[PDB]
Amino acid sequence: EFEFEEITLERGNSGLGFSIAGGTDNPHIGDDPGIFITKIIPGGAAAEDGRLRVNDCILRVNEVDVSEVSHSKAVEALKEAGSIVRLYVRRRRPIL
Amino acid sequence: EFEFEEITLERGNSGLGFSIAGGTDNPHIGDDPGIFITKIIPGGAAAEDGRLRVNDCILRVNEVDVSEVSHSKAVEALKEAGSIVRLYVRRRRPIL
Amino acid sequence: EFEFEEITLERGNSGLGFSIAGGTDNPHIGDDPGIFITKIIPGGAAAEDGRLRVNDCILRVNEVDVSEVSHSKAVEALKEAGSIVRLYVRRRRPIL
Ligand SMILES: [Cl-]
Ligand SMILES: [Cl-]
Ligand SMILES: [Cl-]
Repeated sequence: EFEFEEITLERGNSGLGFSIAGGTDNPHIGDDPGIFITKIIPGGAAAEDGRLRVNDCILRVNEVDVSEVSHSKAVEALKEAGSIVRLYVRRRRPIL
Repeated sequence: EFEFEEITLERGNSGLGFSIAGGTDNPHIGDDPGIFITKIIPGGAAAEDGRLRVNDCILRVNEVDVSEVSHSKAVEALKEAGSIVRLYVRRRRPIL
Repeated sequence: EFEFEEITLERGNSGLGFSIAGGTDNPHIGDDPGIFITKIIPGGAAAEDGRLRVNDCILRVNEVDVSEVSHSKAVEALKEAGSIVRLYVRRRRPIL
């Protein structure tokens, strides 16, 4: 049902360049408290790397488990991750 | 408020090539248990045909009514539909 | 966390050309009753203007506060706005 991927980004000055929604305090989809990518910004690290996709659920940020955290905590994890940011993500597998 | 469309796809080896979310067991939007297209994969049948759109709600798969089913049942309907897959879909009409 | 923007569209004959979802009667995201842009139609005023983005939350339509209204009321506000339609919108700021 899902595919998983490790994606490490080099933040640089352009920034990670994606928007997120979700968290235990405000689920973005049903009761799923996941941190979801809602938008990817042209020129940002995510866009240049090419692997991250809209709707991807971020499960881990470097060593921080963000599978079940508040939106605030997800933001803090992303902010403190530094210049080298390892994302472990989950996405829906397409119907074939 | 809505537009409806019949779209029949020829699966071939590329596959239908779209992701879905939703169902009675896990509504993708509010209490709407609809089966929604969340992504369309380049090279797939859906993309090549061109008619199916992200956010389209699949109401019927061949002769199977998927208006109110579990996600599992929607998947099973799509899997068993064979090579010729008739989708009856609903989408929001745009504000003009 | 958010960015705000004023966007005024000239409706013309092409129409505003965007789809919306949400409202107090049927929240599109969690308990957020916001009116959200779900799609932007090529050739429409929104697309030609270029500023409006999918996921943008419409807070105001000319002088009508649509921050907390039914979907029906949001539609009525957009319909009665005439040819010159001032939208005040909110969107998520991206992670940098
Ligand atoms: Cl967004
Ligand atoms: Cl998806
Ligand atoms: Cl839509």
